[PDB]
Amino acid sequence: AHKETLDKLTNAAINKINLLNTSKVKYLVSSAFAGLYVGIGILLIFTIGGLLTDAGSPMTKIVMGLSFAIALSLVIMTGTELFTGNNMVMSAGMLNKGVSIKDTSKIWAYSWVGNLIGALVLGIIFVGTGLVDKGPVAEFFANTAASKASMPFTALFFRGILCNILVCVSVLCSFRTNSDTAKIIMIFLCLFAFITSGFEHSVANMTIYSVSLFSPTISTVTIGGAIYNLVAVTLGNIVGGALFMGLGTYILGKEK
Amino acid sequence: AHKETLDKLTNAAINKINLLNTSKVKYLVSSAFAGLYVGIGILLIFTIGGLLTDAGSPMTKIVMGLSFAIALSLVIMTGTELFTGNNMVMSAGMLNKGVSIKDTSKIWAYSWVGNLIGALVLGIIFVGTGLVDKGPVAEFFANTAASKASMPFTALFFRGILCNILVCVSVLCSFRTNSDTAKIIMIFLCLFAFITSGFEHSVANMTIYSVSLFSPTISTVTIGGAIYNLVAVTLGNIVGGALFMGLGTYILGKEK
Amino acid sequence: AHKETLDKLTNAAINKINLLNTSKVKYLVSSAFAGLYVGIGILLIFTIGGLLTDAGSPMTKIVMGLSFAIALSLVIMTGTELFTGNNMVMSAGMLNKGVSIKDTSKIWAYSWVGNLIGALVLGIIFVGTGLVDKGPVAEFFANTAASKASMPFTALFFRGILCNILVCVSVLCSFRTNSDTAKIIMIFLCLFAFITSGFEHSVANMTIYSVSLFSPTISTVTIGGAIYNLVAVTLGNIVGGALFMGLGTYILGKEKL
Amino acid sequence: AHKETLDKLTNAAINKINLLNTSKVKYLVSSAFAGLYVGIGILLIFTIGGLLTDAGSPMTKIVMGLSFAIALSLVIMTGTELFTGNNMVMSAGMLNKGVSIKDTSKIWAYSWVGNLIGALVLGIIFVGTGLVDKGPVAEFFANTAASKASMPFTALFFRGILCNILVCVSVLCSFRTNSDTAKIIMIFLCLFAFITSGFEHSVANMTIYSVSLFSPTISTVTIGGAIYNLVAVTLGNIVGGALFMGLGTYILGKEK
Amino acid sequence: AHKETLDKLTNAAINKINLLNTSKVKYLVSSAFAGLYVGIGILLIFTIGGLLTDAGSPMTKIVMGLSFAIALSLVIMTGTELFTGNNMVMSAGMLNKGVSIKDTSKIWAYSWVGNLIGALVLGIIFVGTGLVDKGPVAEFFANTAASKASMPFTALFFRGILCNILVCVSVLCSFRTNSDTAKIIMIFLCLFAFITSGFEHSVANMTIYSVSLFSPTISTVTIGGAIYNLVAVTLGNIVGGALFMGLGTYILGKEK
Repeated sequence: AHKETLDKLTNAAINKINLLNTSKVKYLVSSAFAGLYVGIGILLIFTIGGLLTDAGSPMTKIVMGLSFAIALSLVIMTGTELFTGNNMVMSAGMLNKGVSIKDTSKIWAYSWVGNLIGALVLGIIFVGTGLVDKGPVAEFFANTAASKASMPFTALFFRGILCNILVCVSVLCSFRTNSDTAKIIMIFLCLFAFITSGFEHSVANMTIYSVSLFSPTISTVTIGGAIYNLVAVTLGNIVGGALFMGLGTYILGKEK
Repeated sequence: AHKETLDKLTNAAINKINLLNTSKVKYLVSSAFAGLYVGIGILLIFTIGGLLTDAGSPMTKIVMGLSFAIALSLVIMTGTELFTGNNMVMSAGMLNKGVSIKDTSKIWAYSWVGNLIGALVLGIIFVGTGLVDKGPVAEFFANTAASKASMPFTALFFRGILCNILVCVSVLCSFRTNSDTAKIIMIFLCLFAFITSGFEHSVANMTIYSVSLFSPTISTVTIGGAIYNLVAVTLGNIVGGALFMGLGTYILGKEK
Repeated sequence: AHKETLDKLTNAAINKINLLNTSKVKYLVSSAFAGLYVGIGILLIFTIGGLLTDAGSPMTKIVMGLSFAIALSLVIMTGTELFTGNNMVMSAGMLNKGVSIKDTSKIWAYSWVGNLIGALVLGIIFVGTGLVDKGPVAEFFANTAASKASMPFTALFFRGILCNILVCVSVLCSFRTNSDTAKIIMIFLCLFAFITSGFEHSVANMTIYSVSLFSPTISTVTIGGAIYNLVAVTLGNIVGGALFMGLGTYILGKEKL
Repeated sequence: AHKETLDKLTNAAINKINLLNTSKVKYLVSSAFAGLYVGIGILLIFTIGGLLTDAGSPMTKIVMGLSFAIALSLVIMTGTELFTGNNMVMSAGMLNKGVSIKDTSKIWAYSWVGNLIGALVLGIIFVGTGLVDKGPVAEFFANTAASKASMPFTALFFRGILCNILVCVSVLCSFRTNSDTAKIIMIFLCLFAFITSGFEHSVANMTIYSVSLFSPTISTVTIGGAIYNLVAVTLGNIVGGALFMGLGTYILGKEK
Repeated sequence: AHKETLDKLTNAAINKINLLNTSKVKYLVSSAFAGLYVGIGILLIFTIGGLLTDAGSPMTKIVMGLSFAIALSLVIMTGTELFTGNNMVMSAGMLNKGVSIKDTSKIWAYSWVGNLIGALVLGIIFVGTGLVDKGPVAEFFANTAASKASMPFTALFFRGILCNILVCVSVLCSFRTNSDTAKIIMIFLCLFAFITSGFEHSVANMTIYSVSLFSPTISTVTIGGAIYNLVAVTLGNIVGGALFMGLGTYILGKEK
C-alpha cells in the first residue's frame, strides 16, 4: 500500500524535473497558475473575514476556514505546480532517489518564483477592482498582512510547520485514492483545519502581500516585513513537508 | 495530462461551430437555455439577498455565493452554451489551430446573444410572478442593478476578469475529471469565490437587467447603464477567459 | 449529447403509456407513491416553516428551500410517476414520434389523479398524527393555503412554470448522468431554487390543500380555493414542462432527419 | 426497473429467514447491533435537544433531524438487521411467495428482540457515563420519553405509519442504487424528514425509554408507557413497512 | 455479507503484526502519524470551542463534533496505525485465528505508544506556534484537560467504551465499501456522534495532555491526572472495540 504510493510520489517527482528541463515557460506558467489559483482562496476568505470580523461575529475564523476549500482544490484538479507539495514530493523522490538533492532545490526554487508570479498578477488585477480601496475588507487584509509580518520567528516557523503538514497529507491523500470527490473532501477538511486553527502558508501569504502592497489605501508591512514572513514560513513549510511527511512516506513505502 | 486536456478542449471548440454551422436554431436554443439557467441562479440569490438585506444579516453575501452553485452547474449538466465559458474554449481552440479566428467570434456573438435571449425570456416570466411586484425582492434587484452602471470602467473590467477566470477553471475542471459530483463541487466553489468576492458576470447581469427593466415598479439606470455594464464586463470576461485561461491551458499542454 | 438524451426522454415516454395499458393498478399506485413522496417533503418544510415563522426568523423561506430536496429525490430514486415530470418527458417523446397526443393527454390525467390520491392519503394519515391539532404548524398550513387561493390567476400560472422548468430540468439531469450522487445534488439545488424563490407546484400544493381540508382544526380555504390554485398551477406547470422543457430538449436533440 | 427491485427485496428476505433458520446466535447479535447503532442517534439527537432546548433556540427540532442520519446509515452500511426494515422486506417477499407468513413473524419478533437488547445494552452503558445524572440532557430524555408514553394511541399509531414509510422507502432506495454514497444521502433526507416532522420510530424509542428508566435521576415514564408506546408505535411501523412500502412495492413489479 | 468482512478483517491483523515482525521503525512512524492526525483534529475543535465558549454560543458542542471529522478520515485515508481501530481488528482476527493472543497485545502496545509519541510531537510544535500563549484556546485546553482528569474513573470508563464503539464501526465501514467518499462520510458521521454526545477517545486525549503538559501557561492537574485519564479511557476503548465490536464482528462472520 505505502509502496504503490511512494511509487506514485516518486514518478510524479520525476515528471516534475522533466517538464522543468523541457520548457521553463511551461513549468513557470503552471507554477504561476497555482499561485493565482491559491490566491483566489485568499480573496474569498478575506472578503469574508472583513464582513464577519466587522460585525463582531465569533464565527469569522470558522466560516473563513471552511471557505478556503477552493484553494488547494483548484490546484490539484488543474494539475498545476505549487511548492508546498513539491516539498513532500520532490523529497521522497530524492530519498527514493528518482530525482537528486540537485533536482529538489532546482524545483522548490522555480515553483516558488512561479508561485509568486501568480500572486503578483492576481494582485494587480484584484487591486484593480476597487474592492480593496475602502472598507473592512482591505482592513482585514492590512491588519493580518501586518499581524503576520510582526509575528516572532519561531511561530511563523512552527506555525508554518503544521501548515504544510496537512497540505502534504492531503496531497498524499490525493495519491492514495481515485475518487476526485474524495480528494476534494479530504482537502476541504485539511484546509478547514489549518486555516481556522491559524497556521501559515507561503504561497498563500503571497497573495496577501500581493494585494496589501499594490494597495493605494495602505502599507503597514513594507517589503521587509514581507520577505521576513515568507522566508520564515517558507523555511517552516519545508521541515513539515519534507522531514515529516516527505520522509515518513519514503520510509513507510520503501521496498525494504 | 495537460496535453490531453488541451485536445479535449480543442474538440469542444471544433464541435462547437460545427453545430452552429449545421443549425442556428439548435444553437440559439442552447445559449437561450444557458443564459436562462444562469439567470435562475440570479433569481434565487436575489430572492435571498432582499430577504437577508431586509434583516441586515452580516452573512448575506456569504449565503448568496453559497446559493449560486445552481447557475453554472445547470449549464454543464444540460450541456448548454455559455458565452463566458466559450472564451476559454474557443481561444484555446483557435490557438490550437483546430478552429478559426472567425469561427471564434461567430460563436461568442451567437452565444452572447442567445444567453441574453434567454435572460430576456426569463426576465419577462419572472416579472409575471410579481415577487418583484414590490418589497425587498423587487427592491434588491433595483438598488443593485443601479450600483453596477454607476461604477468605474476600471472596476467592471477587473471584476469581470477574475470572475470568468473562476468560471472557465470551473469548466476546465469539468474537462479533467469524470466525476459529475466533483464537476458540480468545483462549480459550487468557484461561484462561492467569484460571487461572494464581488466579481462580475456578463450572462448573469443579463438577467439582472432583464428584470430591472421589465419591472414596472421602477428603474434607476435604464438601457445605457445596462449597456455600459454588459459591455464593460463582457470585454473583461473575454480578457479573463481568453488571455488568462485559454492561453495557459495552451502553453501548459502543447508539444514542444 | 442532446440527441441521445431525447432518445432517452423519448424511450421513457414509450414504456410509460405501455405500463398504463399493461395495467391501470400498477400505474395508478406509482402515481400515488409520487404524490405521497412529494407531499412528504411538504410536511417537512412546513413544520420547518411553522417552527421558524413562530420565532420571526429571517432564514425561514431559506431553510424551507434547502430542505425540500427529499420531495423530488424520492420520486427519482424510487422511479415513480410524477405529473410535473411527465409534462416534459411525454411531450418531447410525442414530438419525437414516440407516442400519440392521445397517450400524452391520457398520461397527464392519471399521473395528476394518482399524484392527487397520494396527496389525499398522506393528508388524512397526517391529521391522524395529531401534528396539526393546534400550534404554529396547522397555522402555517392555513396561513399558507389561503395565500395560494387568495392569489391572482396570472401569477399562479406563471410561477407554476419556472417551477416545472426547474423540476423538469432536474429530471433532464437525471437523464444525462450516471451518478446517483449527481442526480440528487442537482435535484437539491433545483428545489432550493424553485421553493425559496417563490414558485408553485401542483403536486405539492395538492398536499397542502389536503391537510387543511382534512384537518378539523380549520378550513380557511375549502375545496373551491383549491380547485382554483390547482388549476392555475397545473396549467403553468404544463406550460413549462412541455413547452420550454419538452420543446427545447426535442429542438436540441431531434435529428432533422 | 421495478421487477428487479422487487426481486432484490424478495431474495433479501429469503437470506434473512435462512440466516435465522441457520443461526439464532448470529441473527440476534446482528439485531442488537442495529438497535444499538440506531440508539446512538437518539443519544446524539437528545444531546442536541438538550443543548438546543436549554437555550430555547428555535432550530432544535431542525438540527436533530439533520443529525439523526447516522442511525439507519450505520445499520445499512453494516448489513445489520433493523426490525423496521424487515417490515417492507419480509412482506414484499412473502407476497411474492419467496417466504411465508411464518418466516415473516419469526423474523419480525426475533429482529424486534435483539433490537431491544441493543437499547437495553446502550442505555445502561450510557447511564454509566454521567451524562444523565443531571444537566439539560436528561430533562430532554425524561420529558420526551414522558410525552411519548402519555400520548393517544390513535396519534402514536399514525406517527408510526408515516415514520416507517420513510424508513423503508430509504431502505427501498438502498436496494435501488450502487453509489453507496447516495444510499447515505437518501437515508439522510428521509431521517431529516421523519425526526424534524414528528413521526415515531419503534426501535429508536427503545433506547429513549431505556435511558430514561435506568437513569437514577428521575423517570417520569415507568415501564407503563414503555410497553404502551413501544406497542402503539410498532403497530404503526408494521402498517408502515408492510402495508404501504411492503405491499406497495409488490404491486409495482410482479409478473401479473 | 459478513464473511468477506471477517476475511477482510483477518488479513489485516496479520499484516499489522507482519509489519512489526518486519520492522519497528516502519510500524511506529505510521503510528506516530495516526496519533498526530487525530491530534490535529483536537487542535482544531478545541480552537473552535475556545472561540465559541468565549461567547456563550449554545452551539459550541455541536460545531466541534462536525469539524472533528478530519482525524479518523486522515488516519483512514493514509492507512496508518491507529490504536482504537486495532482493538476491533485484532480480536476479530484473534477470534478467527489469523493472529495470536500475543500478536494482539503486541500490536496494541507499540501503536498505543507509537500514537502517544506523535501526540507529544504535535504538542510542542503546537505551543511552538504559541496559540496556547493565552486566549481562550489554551484556556479551553486547560479547563478541558482538567475537567477530563478530575472526573470519576467509572464515568470515563463507560464514556470511553461508547466512543471506540463508533470509532471502530466507522473503520468497519471502511472495509465494507469501495467508495472512499462513502468511507469518509461515515467517519464524519461516526465522529460527529461520539464527540458531540460526549464520549472519550484516548489517542486524542494524548494530544490534549500533550498540548497542555507543555503549555507554559499552567498545569491544572498533573501527570497522575493524565495517566489516570488515559488508563480510565484506554481500557474503556478496549472493551468497546475488542469485546463489543471485535468479538461481535467475529460472531457475525465466523464460519461454524
